[PDB]
Amino acid sequence: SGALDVLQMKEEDVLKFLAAGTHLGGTNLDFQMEQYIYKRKSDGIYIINLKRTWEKLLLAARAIVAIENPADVSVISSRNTGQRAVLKFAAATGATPIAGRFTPGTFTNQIQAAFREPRLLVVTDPRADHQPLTEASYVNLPTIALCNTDSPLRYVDIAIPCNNKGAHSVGLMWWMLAREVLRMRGTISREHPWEVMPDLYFYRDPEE
Amino acid sequence: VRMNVLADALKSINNAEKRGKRQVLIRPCSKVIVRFLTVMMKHGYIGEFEIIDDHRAGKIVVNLTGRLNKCGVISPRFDVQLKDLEKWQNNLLPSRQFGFIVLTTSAGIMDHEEARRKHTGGKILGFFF
Amino acid sequence: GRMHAPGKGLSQSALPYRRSVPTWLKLTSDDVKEQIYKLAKKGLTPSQIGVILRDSHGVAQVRFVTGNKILRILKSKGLAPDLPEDLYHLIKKAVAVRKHLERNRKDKDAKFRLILIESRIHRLARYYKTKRVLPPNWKYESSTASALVA
Amino acid sequence: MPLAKDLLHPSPEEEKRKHKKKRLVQSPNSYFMDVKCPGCYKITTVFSHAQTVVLCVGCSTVLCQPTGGKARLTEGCSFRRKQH
Amino acid sequence: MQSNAGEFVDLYVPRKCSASNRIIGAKDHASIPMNVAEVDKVTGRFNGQSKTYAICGAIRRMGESDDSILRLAKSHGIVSQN
RNA sequence: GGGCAAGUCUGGUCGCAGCAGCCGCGGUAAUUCCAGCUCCAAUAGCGUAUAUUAAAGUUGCUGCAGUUAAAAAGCUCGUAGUUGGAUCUUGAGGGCCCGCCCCUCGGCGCCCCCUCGAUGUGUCCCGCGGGGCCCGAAGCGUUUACUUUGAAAAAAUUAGA
RNA sequence: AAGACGGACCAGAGCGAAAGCAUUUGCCAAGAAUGUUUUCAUUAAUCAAGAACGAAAGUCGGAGGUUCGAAGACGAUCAGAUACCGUCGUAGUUCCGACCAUAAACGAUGCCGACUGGCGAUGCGGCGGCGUUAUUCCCAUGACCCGCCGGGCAGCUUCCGGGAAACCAAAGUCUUUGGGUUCCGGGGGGAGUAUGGUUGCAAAGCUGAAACUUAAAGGAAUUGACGGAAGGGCACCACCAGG
RNA sequence: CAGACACCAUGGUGCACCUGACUCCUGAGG
Repeated sequence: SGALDVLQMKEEDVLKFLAAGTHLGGTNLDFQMEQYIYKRKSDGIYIINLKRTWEKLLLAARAIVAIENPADVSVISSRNTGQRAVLKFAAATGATPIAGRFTPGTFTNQIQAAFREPRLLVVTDPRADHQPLTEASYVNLPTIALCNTDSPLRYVDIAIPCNNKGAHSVGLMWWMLAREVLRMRGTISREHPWEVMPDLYFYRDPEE
Repeated sequence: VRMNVLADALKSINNAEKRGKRQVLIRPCSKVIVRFLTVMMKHGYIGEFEIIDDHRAGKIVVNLTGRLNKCGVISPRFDVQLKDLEKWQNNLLPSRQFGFIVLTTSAGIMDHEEARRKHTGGKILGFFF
Repeated sequence: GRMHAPGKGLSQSALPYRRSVPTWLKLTSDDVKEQIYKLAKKGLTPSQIGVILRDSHGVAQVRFVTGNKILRILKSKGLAPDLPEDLYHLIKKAVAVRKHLERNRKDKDAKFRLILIESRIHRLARYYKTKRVLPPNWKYESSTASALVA
Repeated sequence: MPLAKDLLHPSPEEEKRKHKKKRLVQSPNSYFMDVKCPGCYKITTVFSHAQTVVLCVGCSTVLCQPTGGKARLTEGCSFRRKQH
Repeated sequence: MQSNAGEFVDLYVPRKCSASNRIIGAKDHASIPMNVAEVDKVTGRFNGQSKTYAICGAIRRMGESDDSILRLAKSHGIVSQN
């Protein structure tokens, strides 16, 4: 677990969640995400349970920890909103970064113009990062992924409930992940939160 | 409607097990079903079960394990005089080192190893391994 | 499975586990037996008696007050309908279809339907004959079906 | 289902929404109730799915009206099962 | 796979699972475990000593795996906010 | 030549003669023919024809197929025929095993006779031997199929000492 | 006036055993689904014989023939047309009582039960809401929205599982082979022919061989070639404008 | 979518073909 009071959440997180529009979900009924759901908003739309979002995020974070090299976890986003997000994560945690197009075959193909060696994949939506998700299960790689109520759950080990499409939702979850892994093993230390704001993540946000 | 009850139960468990599902609702529930489940349970092939009581005919919820590979039914039942048991055992089991043929004998519903010791034959219910 | 109807659905109530219903006022044996006797005087079937007893009185079935059911009471008394209620109502439908068939000789549907109902009577009747609820020396007929319903 | 659940004491909202004979412990949810209703001056016991009307001496006619589902009732009423 | 009283036949002893109680065979794809780090608690900061769960081809292709891992992890402990 | 074990043979022929169960060769540079030579297989035996058996899950009891390859009756009712829901009770000994529970016999006993000890046509320990009646036991209550143990169950054959 | 016919509304929508079935209204009996602490208390599943129904044409006797129209006769078009195409028009279409008993009567998939997976519709019933609209003083109505539950026709997406594949939540739970029952097939042709029987007024319907012939008949997918099949381009060895 | 939409038949043949072992060997020296 860790030192323990702020790993049972705190108001600071609950404010960030609400702001980033995490809480709203899809309108498709569930059979694999159903457990996670707190309550259903009137006339469709599911309110995800922040308590569940926490525990899964921490279990994910913990799995990246106990590797003494953070490079062999590949952070993956093909979404525009999360290109900046993963780039900041890679600076911070020390992940090997994949922003924009994946380009098929880097965990496959003996003869190729690039090859990456991971041990764990972190995905932002496995219906946009579907190519890594399929490719990973041909070569025996576990995949964590940020899943909503209409994402595929096949070949995903650990799902993290969250909207995880667009806006600040993808950004915030990368920020909180980086903060979490640095707590256990980093230089934030002692299981207390980051001094970096989530705004360094998020999207580019069109510059005036 | 149902002209055998063993055949439905056995299938139900196997189909659950394929999924990884750890529950079934079998019915109509009979004395023979209970007896078959207990012998099966003892050897570790399935987990524990719980009989729910109704005035319809009863319903059993079996919590199963994947220590089983196949529970087949020999429907329609045949006589076994302990010199067709050998023929069955080579035919329909993968080795003689493991698996049980489960029969009903006048000395009780028993596995065929116990049958061999008693030298009491009867009617063959099914098998598992 | 149904070979007696082209249905697929259900046609029975769910029934409760318990031998006592409703357990807050189950009345007494006395009350409902009097009521049964008086209703059965008027020539009412067990079905009709069960319905009216259920809703108006605080009994549901009378199987939960005493181990007897409405038919059993009737049968032991010797005041009872002279054939089972279901068999009556089956015979009654086959009469009604037969009257409609007399009216219309181009109604192919009615001919088909009559056959089905008649077959249904025969299988039910066969069951009653074997278990001595009907005499084996009676048999269903156009002739006698009329006489029963009248 | 996520296809590995085992339920030995199932919640009474996923067993109470189902059809009457499809329940995992089968007893119907039907009950009796006492009806007070003001033009009747006696407390008439009525069946929730009465079918045919319940009527009483105290009322002219005002007690039930037939409906194929739950029996219709008129003005002030109460219900307590009691104990099914 | 033993023979006799406990003589070793066999080329190797395969991994098992506890999310469906089915062996991981023989060179199969989509078969990997999942080392979650322990944290020592109270003072924070990761201390060893991996908790490992074994995930088979079967569960993953039937899209079970997400829920399964939580059941396995919770039942033997330990994660904050349980 | 392939199936098929052993000729990318030599001469001769050239869709001719023949070969060829089947597939196919031969119409001019024939590894299938016709001879020679060499080699192969089985070996006092081998080839051939034919019936039948195996292979053949191509008759499918064990153990078939029927959307489209050969194959669900136009449809329903329905008798024979086949098949059929749930539900009844039997503690010690030794480190399981045994009898039990929610009158023809044996014999707990009662009465009889030669009587066995109080006694020597005969008792009050008892039916012990013959009896009757009648309990733990047992026909017990209403039948079985099944299965189990026996007998009855040709020699040769056959497995096999 | 006659005879015929009920568009658009009309849909992978309903009902009916199937064949089949759309103008209005009323009558007659019938069927399902649903709700149901009602009744009986095992009455059931499925099937030789036996029986009910059965589009179209044809056939028996009438009505009737508007419309359209197997045959016939005409005009074209074609090397050939007797066809398609135009015209004239017969039986027939329509209607009634009888025959007849077959259709690719196609979802090419026996019937009954159990079990195994996601999501959203829609006809219909019932139930629920500090939901909308609507009417009477508001209601109880009713149409609608959301949720829940049944039984319908289907769909969608899936290493759910099968299959030779096409496909297919059944064509799944089949070598790890076995729930119940029924029907039909055993290479292709000869052939639904021969022959005897049977039913029919007739036309026809049912049962149903052999000699001989022959190592392929067939299914599916793949790749080519080709199309007087559909979307395309490019060139004075093609056309255009012209020499 | 919302301008015009015609006759036309016939025709034959063979050989597509199947195994692994790097030297120009340097050649005055070697």
